[PDB]
Amino acid sequence: VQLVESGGGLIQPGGSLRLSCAASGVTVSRNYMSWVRQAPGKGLEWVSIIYAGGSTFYADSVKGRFTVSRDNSKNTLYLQMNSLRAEDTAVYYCVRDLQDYGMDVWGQGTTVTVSSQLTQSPSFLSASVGDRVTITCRASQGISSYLAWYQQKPGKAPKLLIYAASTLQSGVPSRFSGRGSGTEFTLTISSLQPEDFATYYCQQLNSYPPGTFGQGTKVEIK
Amino acid sequence: NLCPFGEVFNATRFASVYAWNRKRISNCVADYSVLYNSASFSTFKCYGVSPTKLNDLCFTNVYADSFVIRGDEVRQIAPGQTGKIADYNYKLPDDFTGCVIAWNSNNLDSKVGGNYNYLYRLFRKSNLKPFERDISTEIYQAGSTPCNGVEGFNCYFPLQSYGFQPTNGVGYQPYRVVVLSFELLHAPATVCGPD
Ligand SMILES: *[C@@H]1O[C@H](CO)[C@@H](O)[C@H](O)[C@H]1NC(C)=O
Repeated sequence: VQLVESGGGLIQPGGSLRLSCAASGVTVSRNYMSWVRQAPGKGLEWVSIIYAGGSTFYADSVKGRFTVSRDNSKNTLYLQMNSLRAEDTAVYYCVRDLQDYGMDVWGQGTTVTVSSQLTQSPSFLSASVGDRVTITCRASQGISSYLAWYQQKPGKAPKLLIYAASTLQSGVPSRFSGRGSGTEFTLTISSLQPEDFATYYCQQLNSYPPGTFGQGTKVEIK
Repeated sequence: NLCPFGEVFNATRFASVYAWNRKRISNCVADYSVLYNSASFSTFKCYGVSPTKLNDLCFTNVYADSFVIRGDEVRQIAPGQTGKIADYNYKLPDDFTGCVIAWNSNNLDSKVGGNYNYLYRLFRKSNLKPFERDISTEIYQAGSTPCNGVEGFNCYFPLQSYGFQPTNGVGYQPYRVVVLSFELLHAPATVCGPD
């Protein structure tokens, strides 16, 4: 199972690019498929989604300029990017979107450079191997258990840890747990390991507007 | 006799939207103004007809479709909309004649710790045609390998429960919805407004 993005590059404002996402192991035309981007040093921003039945939706920041589409015979997702702005600079990830069950499959991303609510606490955390670490995510309204958690190691795509606030994603180590219902949610790592130093994001599932992410908590050494 | 709107609007429980209920109303006097004048309904939107003219019209039959969805999804119960509800659960036609009535039902349909009885279809391959009803529960194949009735990776039960808790924000709270539609045939009219 993999998603392979391509089509990024270095361009000046006003230009156009087309991103492609070649899928294997999931069928693009049978899935919700989203584009999520991340500006350098910033958090995750949902960009667009295409439904299996054909409906498309866009973030306000890209409406009128970006178009998501697919080719079933090529099992490939596309993002046509016109009228590019400096602030569209980001790594663009292709994701398979399971809605209530989080975004479980992520590509490696393609880099686009254009050049001439959920609140997480803390924003930065220093810890040691073996520490018990907890990160909090607070919603602006009651959202029941509609929350997911992601881990993003430096240089890598995010990885789904938990969906439905407390359900451990298959294959994820048991030292990760999530709790909370309503407005306050916490991710706990029971015994922090060297590979666990990363940035963690919460996501409000089935949100309006779509794809609401917290700003991230960076867990660093010492 | 008066049309049995109370059976629809005041039912103890409503249907899940994927299995939306249709009630035929016939051979009775309908006073629509009593509905339209009610302070109970936060949505009362008619299409192809004006609410204040309904009491003057006679129909062959009237139909009431009813179900529960999230507050944020009520906007999908309208002509020309898209989203999980319009696409995969309950679809109105682009040029619709009828009325959409909705009200917040948090006091009835949420439960502390969650009411999970109300479901919606989350996974479907294509959009519904207008007024189509899909109550199938086949395991949904999201990849190239067939599921053969076994859930797992890329093999999803197609329905999902809403999580209705009383502390939900209004957009995540349950709303009860009644869609009135009207039928006119070369047949005797059986539902008229009051004399
Ligand atoms: C539902 O019940 C209330 C309270 O008894 C009543 O006032 C209202 O008319 C009923 N609705 C309908 C459509 O009959």
